[PDB]
Amino acid sequence: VTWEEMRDKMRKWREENSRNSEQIVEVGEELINEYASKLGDDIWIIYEQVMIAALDYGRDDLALFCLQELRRQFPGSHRVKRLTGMRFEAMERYDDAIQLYDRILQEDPTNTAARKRKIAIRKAQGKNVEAIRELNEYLEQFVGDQEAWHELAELYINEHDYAKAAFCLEELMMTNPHNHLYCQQYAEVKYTQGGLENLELSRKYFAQALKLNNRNMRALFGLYMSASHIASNPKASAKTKKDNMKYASWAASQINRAYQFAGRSKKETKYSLKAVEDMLE
Amino acid sequence: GVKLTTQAYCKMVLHGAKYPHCAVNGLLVAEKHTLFVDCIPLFHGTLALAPMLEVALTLIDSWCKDHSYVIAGYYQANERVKDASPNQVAEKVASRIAEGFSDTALIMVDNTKFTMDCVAPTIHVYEHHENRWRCRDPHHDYCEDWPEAQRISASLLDSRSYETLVDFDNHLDDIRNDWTNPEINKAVLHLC
Amino acid sequence: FKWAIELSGPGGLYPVGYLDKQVPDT
Repeated sequence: VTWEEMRDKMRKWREENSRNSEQIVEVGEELINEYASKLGDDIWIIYEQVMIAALDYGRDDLALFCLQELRRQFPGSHRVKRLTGMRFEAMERYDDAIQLYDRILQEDPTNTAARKRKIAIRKAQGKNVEAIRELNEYLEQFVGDQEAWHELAELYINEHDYAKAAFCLEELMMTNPHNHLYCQQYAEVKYTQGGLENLELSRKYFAQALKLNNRNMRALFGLYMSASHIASNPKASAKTKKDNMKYASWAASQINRAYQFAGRSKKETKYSLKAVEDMLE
Repeated sequence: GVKLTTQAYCKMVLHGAKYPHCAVNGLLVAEKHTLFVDCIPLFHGTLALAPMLEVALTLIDSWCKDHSYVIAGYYQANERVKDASPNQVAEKVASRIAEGFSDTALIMVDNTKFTMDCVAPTIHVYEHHENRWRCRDPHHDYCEDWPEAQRISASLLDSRSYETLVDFDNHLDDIRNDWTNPEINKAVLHLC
Repeated sequence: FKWAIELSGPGGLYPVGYLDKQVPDT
């Protein structure tokens, strides 16, 4: 347990956007208290996460410390300005945060952080419709922002306009063909959206996600259940009926195999057997 | 007439603490004034997706009927602090689960009252009558042993047991994580 | 299926790139 090890752990926990605020805030506090001078400016990015975790963790005592250090180091910085905006939003102080973001925008119009923070404020206030409208307007100038695209898709899913969410996930897959998570989420959204005309797309995209990653057993039994629903639908044609029955049988075989592997990996009561007891039904 | 065990409340607090930033949901199973003997969590964050909910409910029904329980309640904790009313997902899920047994009623973890010790009962129980869902009396007693629930929730949260808690979503990530989470059950037994 | 819950229903400017009408142009 050396400061390099926790530094690498924090770097990994930053590269993939985790939100285990307690662990990251504890590690960051240890780093900035014990090994603050053991390494150079690489802690400064840490000083971002550490405060955000604090706002997530509720421990506001060190949020002021980190903010004051960053401000005294970086006067008139748009990143630190957004960070102050988040500090203000931590206590639902929305008017001052909005004014600060407007000042940032009038100082620099190409900044994208201020728009995202202001729409985060709007969605925190519960005005979902105006938040969706603001995101739609913001994308009209910044088509291609994958993060905002996925956030808009998630908001549409929450508000249950599954057509727009499916469209946004389609264009997200356009952006990133090789991410199986997007394919799985789009298959789920399409399955939830409607019937056979969308069930076919859902099962095709579930198969695509399985091809892109064999371990996504979530999408595995998602494909299984989509095929089963297609089978149970009277409108399915005879050739479609036998095709989806074959797909369901293959998926069931894969599910029994996967749960047998789950069995050999652990050592306990055979709940996985109970699990395939469900498949036999 | 909705009654849930103290372990159900501690599981509620555990799942709320595991993913504080994401809205969560799940089911509560009971044997055939109904007493919710046990509970089970499922997913977090995005909750409007159907396929996971369907596969979940099917697995809950299989596991419960294999071991004589039946699913009899639905819980959902929303993301927003100032939000305490059910959404479409919660309403439809509660209506569908209530189709089997009329005694099934919805419960929602009011995150506004979520504290370290859980001074006041966070859960609010909603009943379906006249084809409408409406809350019960807040002044009613909800847990079977309120001081016991308070102390066990405080001990579990202070023991950092929420990180070890596993819901259905982690089972989906990897089956090696036990979705039946008997670990919190043995911790409850040891604490009691 | 005893758990076939439907989550669709009410659909509420329009998101950029969206076009509701199913056009057969090819």
